[PDB]
Amino acid sequence: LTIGNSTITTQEAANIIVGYGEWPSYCSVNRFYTLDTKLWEKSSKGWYWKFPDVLTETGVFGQNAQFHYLYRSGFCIHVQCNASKFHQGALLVAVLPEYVIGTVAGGTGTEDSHPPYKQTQPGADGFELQHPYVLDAGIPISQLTVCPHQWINLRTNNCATIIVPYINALPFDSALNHCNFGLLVVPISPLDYDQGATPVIPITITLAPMCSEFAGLRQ
Amino acid sequence: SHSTAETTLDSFFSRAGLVGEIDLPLEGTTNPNGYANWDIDITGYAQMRRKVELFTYMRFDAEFTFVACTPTGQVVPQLLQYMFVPPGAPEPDSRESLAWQTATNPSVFVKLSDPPAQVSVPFMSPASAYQWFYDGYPTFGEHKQEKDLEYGACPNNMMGTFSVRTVGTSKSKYPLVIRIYMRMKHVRAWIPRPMRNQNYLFKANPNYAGNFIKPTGASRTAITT
Amino acid sequence: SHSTAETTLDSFFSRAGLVGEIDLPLEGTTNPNGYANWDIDITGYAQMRRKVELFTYMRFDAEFTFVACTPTGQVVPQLLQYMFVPPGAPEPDSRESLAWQTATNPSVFVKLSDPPAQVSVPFMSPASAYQWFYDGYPTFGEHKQEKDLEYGACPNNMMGTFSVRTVGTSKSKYPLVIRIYMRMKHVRAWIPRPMRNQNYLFKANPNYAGNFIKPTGASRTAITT
Amino acid sequence: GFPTELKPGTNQFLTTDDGVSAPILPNFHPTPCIHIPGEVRNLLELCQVETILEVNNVPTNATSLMERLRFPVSAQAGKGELCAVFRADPGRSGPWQSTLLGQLCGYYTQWSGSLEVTFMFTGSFMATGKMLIAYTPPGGPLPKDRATAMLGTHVIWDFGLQSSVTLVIPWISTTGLVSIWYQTNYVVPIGAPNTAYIIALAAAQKNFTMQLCKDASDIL
Amino acid sequence: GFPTELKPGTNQFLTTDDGVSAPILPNFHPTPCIHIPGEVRNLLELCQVETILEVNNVPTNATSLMERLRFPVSAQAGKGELCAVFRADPGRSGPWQSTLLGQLCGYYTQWSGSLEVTFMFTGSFMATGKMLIAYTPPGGPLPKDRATAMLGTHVIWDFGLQSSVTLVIPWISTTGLVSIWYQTNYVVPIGAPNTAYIIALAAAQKNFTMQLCKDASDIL
Repeated sequence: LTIGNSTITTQEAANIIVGYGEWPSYCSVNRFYTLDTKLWEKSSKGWYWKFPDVLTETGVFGQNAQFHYLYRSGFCIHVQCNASKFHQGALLVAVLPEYVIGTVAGGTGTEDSHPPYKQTQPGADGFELQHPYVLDAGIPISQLTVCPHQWINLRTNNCATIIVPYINALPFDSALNHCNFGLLVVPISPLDYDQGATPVIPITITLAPMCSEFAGLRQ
Repeated sequence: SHSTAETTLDSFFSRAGLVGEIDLPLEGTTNPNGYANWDIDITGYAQMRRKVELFTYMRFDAEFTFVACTPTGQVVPQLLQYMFVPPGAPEPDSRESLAWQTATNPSVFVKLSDPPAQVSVPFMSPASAYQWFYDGYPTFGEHKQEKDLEYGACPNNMMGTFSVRTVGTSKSKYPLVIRIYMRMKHVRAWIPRPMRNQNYLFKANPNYAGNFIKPTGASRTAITT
Repeated sequence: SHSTAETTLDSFFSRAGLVGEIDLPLEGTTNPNGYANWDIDITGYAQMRRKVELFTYMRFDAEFTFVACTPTGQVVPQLLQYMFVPPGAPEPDSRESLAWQTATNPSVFVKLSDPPAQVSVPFMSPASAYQWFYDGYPTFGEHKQEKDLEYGACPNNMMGTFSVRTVGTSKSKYPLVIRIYMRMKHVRAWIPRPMRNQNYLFKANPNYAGNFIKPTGASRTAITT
Repeated sequence: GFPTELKPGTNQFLTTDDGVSAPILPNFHPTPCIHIPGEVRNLLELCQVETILEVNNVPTNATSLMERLRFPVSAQAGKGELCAVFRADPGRSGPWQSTLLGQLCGYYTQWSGSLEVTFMFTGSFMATGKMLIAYTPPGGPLPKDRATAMLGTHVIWDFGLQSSVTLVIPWISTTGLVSIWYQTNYVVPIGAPNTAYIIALAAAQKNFTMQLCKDASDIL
Repeated sequence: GFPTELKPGTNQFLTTDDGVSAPILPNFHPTPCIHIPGEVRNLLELCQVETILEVNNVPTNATSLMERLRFPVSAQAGKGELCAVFRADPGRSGPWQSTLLGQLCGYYTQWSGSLEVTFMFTGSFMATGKMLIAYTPPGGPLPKDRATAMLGTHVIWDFGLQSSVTLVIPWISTTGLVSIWYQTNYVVPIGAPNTAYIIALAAAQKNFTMQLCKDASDIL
């Protein structure tokens, strides 16, 4: 499962958390996806990601998933945050189903045309929340915990896992046509550290879907 | 509790209230053609709208009633029409339109002197459940660059249309004021969604404005009681 | 499908729509005698007509209703009459005709202030099933050269006649506008017939005109998408 | 008289009602029902019958309608595209409003299921050649040549069989495209006609059905 | 027709009525019901979910909302009072209208039952200290110091446990008060941050329920 010399050092003591006590379902695999490391700063406000459209560029099978229409898999999402024993900080990880991105309509006139392609495409790196209190969507940040989530504390843990099945708007679902979900990471208490210490906190997220489907049609 | 009937989701949604307000004056400019139309906009009223975003996937039916009254509240001998317009069917365009006599469009003859009549419509959504948020494009067509005629009225979300007309070649003699009420019998939701609390800017689009207010600011300081 | 009730032939014919339109103005020339008549012409409206030729042999019942209204749509204190005329019975000829008081002709006294009443007629055809096309002579008589009095109204196909009258020696004081609706309860067909698609020329005779149009011409060429 | 008050809305008159009325003739006896060889049950079995389909629509003259319903084939054209049937959507205008299936679906709003088509060839007994049937799924771009279409679900025509060639669409619900391409050149023996004409048939599968009625009428 | 006269008040129209109406479409067949992983039964289980609570409300700037939901702690303050959570009444304005429990109770008039809260600490791994949780019953005067509050039901915080500290209110139905006090000074090892921030969680117990609905709406 190595691409030449890709044998990373991984943790063996993950904290197993189940989602609703329900494992995923059948039709209605060992490749571990790797994303670029995220830097957490004192003034940082949190990030967000959109799947599966942005996911089709980081994964080895994700790159091929650009051409795959349907999905049939179970999601084991691993979020990893390594830090020293004398660092301070707190992070929240959660999944918001049907997470509609809130566009911002400023200016003197409160009216805008169809959403611009610049806002729709933040890239494969991810984007920053303009006003993270409302998740840039007018949705209060106080209420995220009703949805599945996990508490990450530097003094307590260094990793977490989330397992979620496929929930879609229709019994017959399209992954390349309908946006499924997204991940939200936001700091609650700003990170603090002593003067001269390491000011960058690494963040890595790992997921391992099973497989997708090609589909196809002709006239 | 033991008597939890009044606390269920049905009871949490069991209330008939104001939904529509359409006026048909004898003479004016709001409707100089003798008829009007109303689109079902539950999201129009922030009172009933704020309830639904508590969940994302939901199913509900409805029943509708009509009341005819003068500005003073008198009763006059005339009849008014009501019909449900499915998304496929075309809306009326004139008072003498051919759509009034269409057989496939259900319509009822009602005398307003009779105390108000009420009708209900069952589940018309082609999908399994309603979705108040469609994470994608408003149009279901294959084109993503033009201003399609199907924009705004997509078959996957729209739930019908109503029209009102006074039938009769002889001219109507009385002014009309019409009020509309609706209520649900069966309501069922699946997944909760965090509640929408901040101020709204548009009538049906969750876009918001840059002036930030907080829901509460009563408490001054932590030390203060 | 599993819920195929809405897709059956009954549902394919389950709709009440416009069938008849007869006006009785207070003064005019359309009916200067105070009464009118209506023959049941389902083939008159191409909407409902085009449905029936999909089959050749068919059986159907019907129910009928009446609505009385002013040109403005007001309600007035008067009564109107409706009676079914079997083919054997004679039609009324004058307002003071003796046919109104005939006992064998069923008639009903109705107040129009009462919300509209509806009546139904069962299977009156002497034959086993209706035939919209009679491959022969319109008359059932033994003569095939003259203009017989039975031409047009043959006992094998006609399904009745209605008449309208306002009873009372005192003169009527109000104008009348009358609208007629019909619907079927039991419908049953045996043999399909190819659908009639091209333009119609006559109101009840399938003869057509020499100017040929095609039902569709949207597609330009085979190579063109 | 008996103590009970009906809720308001007693005399509402809607067409959908399942109401029964007193007969105008309470003493007439209906004619006995007979057995007729013809019989109709639903709209599904009527959709299960085969009917012809049309492709070419170039000429419009009154004495020229017949060459519309069929499309020609010639040996000069080779390694290319002969005819491209329009987008697969029976309700809308295009190919299918000519046949019975689309017109009956015209009285309905939405439908779902699977569709199948069969093809018949009208060449000479001494003729031979190769033909290709191309189907592309919705969403995918337009086909370029025989190679691109061959990647997807395609049907290859053999002239060892007369009309055994048939296609089945697994699902239809923006619209799919089907086209015909020249896999090889058309070869004909000497002393035989140099061209032929092609016809096709279509029908509906078992799982095809409609959901909601529509008030649609065009003429008159 | 049948002899029975309904008592007066036949056509009264009240919203609460359990009336059933004739469908506008008597022939349509509804779409089949599917199974969805999400499912909702009542408002009680939705109250049984945990959500954050807020204490500090000094700053009001748009880019300054986050430090409201949490309150700071410093080693300089000792043997005193850090934060006093406002009066315990979820329906009214104060702490609880930010969380889900109070807002849903906002659609109701009166409620009864028991409430519980849990506390989480976000200090460094090398830090230690002692903390006190104070609850006073309604009616009783305001607390003066740690000694007066210690007489009643109090919870003592241990840093040998991370977030095992929790409080349960036996009954709530003018309003009770809860406060936080410094049992001992905050001591920190050298080379570690000199201050931290504190967050808390809240939820509803099994026996918590509402009785009567209220027509309450604020925006818009």
